[PDB]
Amino acid sequence: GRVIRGQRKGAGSVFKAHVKHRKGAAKLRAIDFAERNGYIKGIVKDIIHDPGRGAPLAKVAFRDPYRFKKRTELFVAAEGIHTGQFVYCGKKAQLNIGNVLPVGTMPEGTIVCCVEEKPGDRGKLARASGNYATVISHNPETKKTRVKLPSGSKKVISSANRAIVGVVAGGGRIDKPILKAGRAYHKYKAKRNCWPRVRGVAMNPVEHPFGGGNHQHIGKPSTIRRDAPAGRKVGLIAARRTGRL
RNA sequence: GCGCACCACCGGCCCGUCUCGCCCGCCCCGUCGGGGAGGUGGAGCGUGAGCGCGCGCGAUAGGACCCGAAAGAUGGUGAACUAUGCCUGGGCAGGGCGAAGCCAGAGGAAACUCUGGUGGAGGUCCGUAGCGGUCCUGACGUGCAAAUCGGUCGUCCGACCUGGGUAUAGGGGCGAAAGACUAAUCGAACCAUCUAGUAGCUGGUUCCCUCCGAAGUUUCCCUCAGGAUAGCUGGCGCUCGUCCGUCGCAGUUUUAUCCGGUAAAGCGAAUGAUUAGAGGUACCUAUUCUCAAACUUUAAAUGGGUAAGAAGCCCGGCUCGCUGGCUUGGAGCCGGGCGUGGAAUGCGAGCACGCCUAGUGGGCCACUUUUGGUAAGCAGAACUGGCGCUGCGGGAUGAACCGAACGCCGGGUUAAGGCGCCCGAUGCCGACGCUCAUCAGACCCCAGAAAAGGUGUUGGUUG
RNA sequence: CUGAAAAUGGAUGGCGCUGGAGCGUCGGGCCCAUACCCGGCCGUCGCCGGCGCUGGGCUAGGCCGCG
RNA sequence: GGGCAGGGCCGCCCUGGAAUGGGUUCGCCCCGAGAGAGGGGCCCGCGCCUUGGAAAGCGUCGCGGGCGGCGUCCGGUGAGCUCUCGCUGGCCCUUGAAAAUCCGGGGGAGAGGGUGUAAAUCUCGCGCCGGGCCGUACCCAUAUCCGCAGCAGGUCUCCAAGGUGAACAGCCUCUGGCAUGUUAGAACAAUGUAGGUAAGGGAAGUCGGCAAGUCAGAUCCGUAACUUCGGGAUAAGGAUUGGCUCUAAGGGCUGGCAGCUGACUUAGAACUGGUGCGGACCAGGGGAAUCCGACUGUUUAAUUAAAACAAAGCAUCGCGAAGGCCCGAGGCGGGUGUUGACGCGAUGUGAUUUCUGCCCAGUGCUCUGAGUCAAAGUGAAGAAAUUCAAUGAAGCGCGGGUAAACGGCAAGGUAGCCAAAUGCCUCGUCAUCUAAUUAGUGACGCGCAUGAAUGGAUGAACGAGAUUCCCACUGUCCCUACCUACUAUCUAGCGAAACCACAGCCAAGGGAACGGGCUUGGCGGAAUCAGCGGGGAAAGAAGACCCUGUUGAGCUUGACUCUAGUCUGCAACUGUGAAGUUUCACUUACCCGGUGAGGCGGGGGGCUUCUGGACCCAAGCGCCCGGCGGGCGCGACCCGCUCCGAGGACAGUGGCAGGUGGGGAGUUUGACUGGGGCGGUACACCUGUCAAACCGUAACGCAGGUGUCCUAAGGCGAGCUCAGGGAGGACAGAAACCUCCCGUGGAGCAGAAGGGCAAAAGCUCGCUUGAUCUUGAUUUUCAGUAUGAAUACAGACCGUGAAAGCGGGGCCUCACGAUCCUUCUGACUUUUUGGGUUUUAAGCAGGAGGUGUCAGAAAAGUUACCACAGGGAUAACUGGCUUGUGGCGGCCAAGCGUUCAUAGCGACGUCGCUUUUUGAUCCUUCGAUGUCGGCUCUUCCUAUCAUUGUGAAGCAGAAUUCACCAAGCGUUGGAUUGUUCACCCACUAAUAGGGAACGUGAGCUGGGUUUAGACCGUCGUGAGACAGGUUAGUUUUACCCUACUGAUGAUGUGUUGUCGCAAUAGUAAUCCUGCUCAGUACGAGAGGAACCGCAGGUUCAGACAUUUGGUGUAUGUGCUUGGCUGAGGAGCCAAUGGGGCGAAGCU
Ligand SMILES: [Mg+2]
Ligand SMILES: [Mg+2]
Ligand SMILES: [Mg+2]
Ligand SMILES: [Mg+2]
Ligand SMILES: [Mg+2]
Ligand SMILES: [Mg+2]
Ligand SMILES: [Mg+2]
Ligand SMILES: [Mg+2]
Ligand SMILES: [Mg+2]
Ligand SMILES: [Mg+2]
Ligand SMILES: [Mg+2]
Ligand SMILES: [Mg+2]
Ligand SMILES: [Mg+2]
Ligand SMILES: [Mg+2]
Ligand SMILES: [Mg+2]
Ligand SMILES: [Mg+2]
Ligand SMILES: [Mg+2]
Ligand SMILES: [Mg+2]
Ligand SMILES: [Mg+2]
Ligand SMILES: [Mg+2]
Ligand SMILES: [Mg+2]
Ligand SMILES: [Mg+2]
Ligand SMILES: [Mg+2]
Ligand SMILES: [Mg+2]
Ligand SMILES: [Mg+2]
Ligand SMILES: [Mg+2]
Ligand SMILES: [Mg+2]
Ligand SMILES: [Mg+2]
Ligand SMILES: [Mg+2]
Ligand SMILES: [Mg+2]
Ligand SMILES: [Mg+2]
Ligand SMILES: [Mg+2]
Ligand SMILES: [Mg+2]
Ligand SMILES: [Mg+2]
Ligand SMILES: [Mg+2]
Ligand SMILES: [Mg+2]
Ligand SMILES: [Mg+2]
Ligand SMILES: [Mg+2]
Ligand SMILES: [Mg+2]
Ligand SMILES: [Mg+2]
Ligand SMILES: [Mg+2]
Ligand SMILES: [Mg+2]
Ligand SMILES: [Mg+2]
Ligand SMILES: [Mg+2]
Ligand SMILES: [Mg+2]
Ligand SMILES: [Mg+2]
Ligand SMILES: [Mg+2]
Ligand SMILES: [Mg+2]
Ligand SMILES: [Mg+2]
Ligand SMILES: [Mg+2]
Ligand SMILES: [Mg+2]
Ligand SMILES: [Mg+2]
Ligand SMILES: [Mg+2]
Ligand SMILES: [Mg+2]
Ligand SMILES: [Mg+2]
Ligand SMILES: [Mg+2]
Ligand SMILES: [Mg+2]
Ligand SMILES: [Mg+2]
Ligand SMILES: [Mg+2]
Ligand SMILES: [Mg+2]
Ligand SMILES: [Mg+2]
Ligand SMILES: [Mg+2]
Ligand SMILES: [Mg+2]
Ligand SMILES: [Mg+2]
Ligand SMILES: [Mg+2]
Ligand SMILES: [Mg+2]
Ligand SMILES: [Mg+2]
Ligand SMILES: [Mg+2]
Ligand SMILES: [Mg+2]
Ligand SMILES: [Mg+2]
Ligand SMILES: [Mg+2]
Ligand SMILES: [Mg+2]
Ligand SMILES: [Mg+2]
Ligand SMILES: [Mg+2]
Repeated sequence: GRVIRGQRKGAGSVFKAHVKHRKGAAKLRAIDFAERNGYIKGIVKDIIHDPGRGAPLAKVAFRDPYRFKKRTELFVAAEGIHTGQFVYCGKKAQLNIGNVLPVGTMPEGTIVCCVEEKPGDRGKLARASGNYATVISHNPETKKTRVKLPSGSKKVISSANRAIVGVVAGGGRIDKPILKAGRAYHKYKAKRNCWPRVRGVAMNPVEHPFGGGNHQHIGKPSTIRRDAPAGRKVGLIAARRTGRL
């Protein structure tokens, strides 16, 4: 049989991301001497909408600590910030919404976003609209902080991972029911070519493991193993359990 | 009498192997090497016949008599059609209902309600362009057109329509998913090559004449549309014979002697089935009715085997390690003597009916016999003939029936079948009867009749 | 003769036949098959075939004879 | 270019200060963060004027590339139409490009001259010079492009007049364009294609209201059930509509009410007419329900627009980046990812509302720590190869969880729902719907085989979806007719194609079982025209259906054998150190992240949180060099080995090993067979029979057996005699044991059967291992090969008996297996390759391990998405043989008929016929005979329902029954169903039965069936299947030959014409009612005829148009809409403008 739809996405021909009108990569500043030994004053110049993501992006401007240059960054806009606000980045910056602080220099239970997964990755965790990470506890011996991710998992990261205090703006976006199919079309028309999802039971056996039969049954158990080959790994991949929770 | 070649048979020898064994040899005396006797395995020996060349045929492997697949593989070319994403442009009358927001006037004790207007929302409605393509299953249907035309119809601010520029390439692409679409090609494109792919399967296979002439059956086969094998065929011969005579031969009789368990018969005989009384005391005896394919005491017809001499008979001896009371057997061998060849008839035989060998291995039909089946122009056997391979006369006609089989002709005579005319032959003064039919009847196979009836007519029988 | 009814118009073969061209029993005569008899020609096959002993003859791989 | 209108600054300026808040728009909006007002400023000014500039251009009048005259003017309006510039708002889980290029500002390093200039000057204003290369024609589409073409197809745009009207609708005209689309003339037949009308009835047509028609615009009214409150809705149902003549209402400007001036509409009224008025054009039929899908959207280009897909919603699953998912031959590869759980990826269900039950056994997924377990490694034995042992990963196994996982209902179908798109029986039962209903709806539910995200139930709105009814409408129909246009037709010119063995009149017979040719008959007359669709089993295509092939392909799995990927283990890359094979540490390989690798580590010295500003290119000091300039240091600490961090000898890499692996690859999926499959094994064997007296002899013939059993049930000897019966004998009996007698085997002999068998072959007993070691020959199946199983010897060694003898398995006939490979035994001058020794390996010989498809491949499906080679060797459709079955008819006479066998019947039996049932068969056809029904239409049969003429009765009349001559004539209209077949409603003289390739598809219709789409049920793990249901699904060609229908003509008697004859062929009328006979005959009554006669009708036939109706393009005459001809008048155009009436003709 021919390859399944799930296999053609890794080729990257028509399933690539629509990144034409995107305003840039949202990431923190480069970790320098100003943020490891003090703070640097920024200024929010504009809060823009990035096509593809439901969270706004802030165009924060900084001064280059070594050249007469205006460094403009693109952060994930925390909810509550506005244009004209002075945000600060570093370990000696105060605990305010929008400031970029290490996760080790903050009290427990601090709500932060855009958390660096590794020290200096310029922010990876909790960057979607309406999400945040909570600093659970610290460990001054190993210099490791334990953070609670939006998925409920508690990850032990380094205490030097910077993060933006607050919650990512654009929260409550999923609380609105998309009423039309056209609204869902425009939602993914900027993301990628994946919205109209034909059921595997509606296809033919050549195109999908679940296709075929005089009826549209699945036939085989929908719970597939983890080590299934590409082309058979459909349905519920490595499902620990099934049924209504 | 010497006997060629050849053949039957019996010795003999070589190698393997087996059984039983008592001798022998030596410088390299040993777990040494040799030989005997009797069976047996071998593509042996037994005073070579091969080799080279050419011709022909046969079975093969090669494109392999020619043409033909659905496929498979390697490499490559296509997104000018179309499917989808992206980029950059273009385009989308006139009307209907009329959402939030707003204004005003009212009602009310208050909360709050009501009315008018305004506003112009929406995968809204009618609908043009556009894009689609419902129904007529209309037109056309060797068309205008390898998908079009007309009316009608869907939608027409949206998941809308479209050009251009780009992206994805064949077991891949893409797919709001029809196995759709990917250049009139898609349940795996196109191009060239591998490739003259293979085919137990269809089709075809080119001059004349002479002579001979089949098989659809046996066994085996992942066989049953096919092969292998045996049979049937042809060719090539060869060994002899070829007046009587003698060898030899036979789809035949005769004589002699065996074999069988079918028809018929039997069950008052066995086994099995079965009817009715009778006698003696439900049985028991003697009877009685009806039967067998997997019953039988009996038992044919047809049919099968053998024999009908010289490879014999007769007389006299020899060999043996087998046999043994004893030449006692048995078999072999030797010498001599004896054709009236030791049934009829016909006939040339032999070489494992030699050597090579094509075709065939779908059969079919009839008398009789016979199985399944209500039956069948049904299915399945035995035997013989026939058709197929075969024309001819006759049955009007027709692969099989009847007669008879075939070079080219003349005369004659017939077969089966015919002789009113078609149509050769009764254009006999044929014989004897039978029969009237308002559906008469008119002859193998054979191509429509039954049970039951008639005071039609003609015979006969018993009263 | 009754019993005896199928669909295009039709099949002793047809015409037709009733002192028979019907049925049964027979007689004489007659008709013709590539069958049988005799004869011619052609070929094949078989002759323990014939001829080297010449008007003709014997290209013997020829000629001739017989069935 | 300049100037000025005009427009915009709710985005600017100054004054000032607001509530009695004001300003203001179509809408909004605006203001103490400052309104209103006044006065300014800026941007855009494509407008006007003007330089250009009228000299040119144009119109017109002249005159001779030109000369001239004159004119080119003054105005006024707008929801007008396009274009453009602004203002302002709405919508997005949609935020709707980059770069070249150009400009402004911040900063002030520097530059410039020392008293008139210098630096400098943004086209400031002018002057001077240069601007290369390529493309440029024309078509741009009913003839310049593509589709083989001058092809009714296709192919991206730009500009857009008047009238009507809401309109870029339709219709008419102007500018512009064209010649009717690759020909013309004549005629006006059939049949067509397109358009239209039709009286009376109104779906009776048909599978089905298919097609057609009705409705339609606007205005004023009136608008239910239901609902998600949005809708339904143009619901439905009504009225009005012309022309003309008026009235009233809705503005602006100027002057302070007056004057002037509109241009677009509404409302009311009068008059008027052949009641006609959205007059043409344009332009929804409606309602009551069921089924499915929520909707909009999308889909098989070229047969399926759907109930399919999608969809929002719902739910589940994976994953925190060293990741999930996926690509990839390969890398520090690539996609999602410019991403980060409100994310991405994988599925299921399918809006809302309402619920979503039970089962974790099976399969699958997932989660745990106590038998199996590879390579490597360790240990042991051995000369070594080798062998053995221990250890022993993942995975499996064990255990838990999981069903909005597959599924089922280990659990036994809960809530619901239903004879449903799902119910076999079935046309279920009941009610309703109709005169009549296999349909529809509402109910009933042990439901063949409903059922809950394999989703159950409901449901407004919506639908080119399926279905039922009603209203309205209509030529769908009763029942056809007429008119118009283009064809056909004829002529001029032009001019193909399919097809074709030869060809073309039939009946019957036979035949390859449906001839055109042969046979026997009928008979047959040139050359042709227009038609026609009976025939040529017509053409079109080496049947796609069925089967075969040791031919494939698509797809699927619990098929065979592999594989990418993935998991896991070992050593290598792989270093350092500590502690008890593990853990904590080290960095240095390796790995990841960040950055323009910008401040690291160790010492010394001593700094930014109020604001949408600004921030660099050292001030200062110290030192030094030049003739007013320049340089250096400090300012800004020193030193240093990895840029800084996160990992780290683990990830990872390469190489082996195990697991997993339809993701993928290759292949396979026996044969026989009254088609095939299913079943069976008739596939290797045995007995009886078939089998026809040797042997042999077939079928999916008949009745059975076999894949064993036996240390004796083998071998030998000896003794003994069985089954059963009679008579007896304590318990003891119909059967216990003892005795006698009879007992041809009637018992037994392992088994199926047959044969054989009595001091045997049976039974019992005691000695045994001839069931041993060998060679060859022979028999049977046979090819006379093998195997299997047998026969008779011989040579050994034994058993047994006193011995003769008997015995190398079973009393005989069945009870079994090649090569290769493995294993065992035995033997020897056997090999182990230059010799020797010992291991090992090989060989010889004999057994065993097994191929049951049994002379011996290694083997699951599915295909309707299918393909090829073929096959009438072989199925489904006709015909042919057969007639079991079906239908029909005799014979015999038990009996029925109150009595009486035969008026009418006919049991038990029995004989036939028919080919309108079905079956059987497989002869014809698979290089194709279109296949069900209906419609249409003709002819035929009689086994007569009715009519005609009769006979019979359990015939009084009437009605009816039976039978005869008899097929001339007729056998109907409807509901339901695709249906033939049934059933019912009526009508009728009767509503008889059949054939003709189950007549009739180049006649039709596609309803059924019968491709591909899709749903449901059952079934299968699955792909799929289902003669179960349901929905949508291309019906091609005649001009050829005959046949038939008509039309010319041909025929020979001289030509020609009129008037006739006539063979032969066709043939046609039919049934009924009323009245009278007649309330008569007959009968007790009730009832109730018949002949003649009479008046009409039904069906059919041939005509015909006086009349009535219909058509009507005499385009005849009126009316009228839109437009046009300046108006009237007269007319035209709108593919027949529409409508009224209408001659002739046809009907
Ligand atoms: Mg599908
Ligand atoms: Mg499936
Ligand atoms: Mg299932
Ligand atoms: Mg292959
Ligand atoms: Mg509507
Ligand atoms: Mg349209
Ligand atoms: Mg169309
Ligand atoms: Mg059509
Ligand atoms: Mg046509
Ligand atoms: Mg519509
Ligand atoms: Mg494009
Ligand atoms: Mg390739
Ligand atoms: Mg399909
Ligand atoms: Mg001959
Ligand atoms: Mg034969
Ligand atoms: Mg053949
Ligand atoms: Mg042969
Ligand atoms: Mg052969
Ligand atoms: Mg054959
Ligand atoms: Mg037969
Ligand atoms: Mg047969
Ligand atoms: Mg033959
Ligand atoms: Mg012969
Ligand atoms: Mg005959
Ligand atoms: Mg003669
Ligand atoms: Mg004759
Ligand atoms: Mg009688
Ligand atoms: Mg008769
Ligand atoms: Mg002669
Ligand atoms: Mg400056
Ligand atoms: Mg210049
Ligand atoms: Mg041009
Ligand atoms: Mg043209
Ligand atoms: Mg024209
Ligand atoms: Mg009418
Ligand atoms: Mg009807
Ligand atoms: Mg219609
Ligand atoms: Mg309604
Ligand atoms: Mg319902
Ligand atoms: Mg829909
Ligand atoms: Mg289509
Ligand atoms: Mg699910
Ligand atoms: Mg489980
Ligand atoms: Mg229930
Ligand atoms: Mg109805
Ligand atoms: Mg119902
Ligand atoms: Mg459930
Ligand atoms: Mg629709
Ligand atoms: Mg013919
Ligand atoms: Mg045909
Ligand atoms: Mg074929
Ligand atoms: Mg085969
Ligand atoms: Mg395929
Ligand atoms: Mg496969
Ligand atoms: Mg295959
Ligand atoms: Mg088979
Ligand atoms: Mg016999
Ligand atoms: Mg012996
Ligand atoms: Mg056949
Ligand atoms: Mg019968
Ligand atoms: Mg009877
Ligand atoms: Mg009759
Ligand atoms: Mg009808
Ligand atoms: Mg038919
Ligand atoms: Mg026909
Ligand atoms: Mg047709
Ligand atoms: Mg038909
Ligand atoms: Mg249909
Ligand atoms: Mg279908
Ligand atoms: Mg009376
Ligand atoms: Mg007018
Ligand atoms: Mg027009
Ligand atoms: Mg018109
Ligand atoms: Mg009229």
